[PDB]
Amino acid sequence: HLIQFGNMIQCTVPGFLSWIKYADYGCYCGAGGSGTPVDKLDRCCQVHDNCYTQAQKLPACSSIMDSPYVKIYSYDCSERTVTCKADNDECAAFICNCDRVAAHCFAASPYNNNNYNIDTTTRC
Ligand SMILES: [Ca+2]
Repeated sequence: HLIQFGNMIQCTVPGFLSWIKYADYGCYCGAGGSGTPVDKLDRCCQVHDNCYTQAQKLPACSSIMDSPYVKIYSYDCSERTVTCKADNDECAAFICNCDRVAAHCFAASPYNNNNYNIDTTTRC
């Protein structure tokens, strides 16, 4: 669930920026995505998008399109590290890993303010 994804971000990069700073960034962090990723962080989002597209195709998710957005999974946070618990079913587990990888990718990427809330219909 997107709400959990938000908490993961709070897990890997504590006390830096609010969730909204990674919700509308570059050509990929935020509704839809197209063009070339403006930077490494944007690149994290591009992969996350694909991951979500893969979840919708994954047989384990029964073709329920909104699965990666609302499906509730089980994860853990400790020492700024996120892990997906084993008590997750196939679909939930895949979605959890999509977010897990993204959260860690964000934390390992520099944040460029000039790429926040940009005009996608010009830079993408
Ligand atoms: Ca997107």
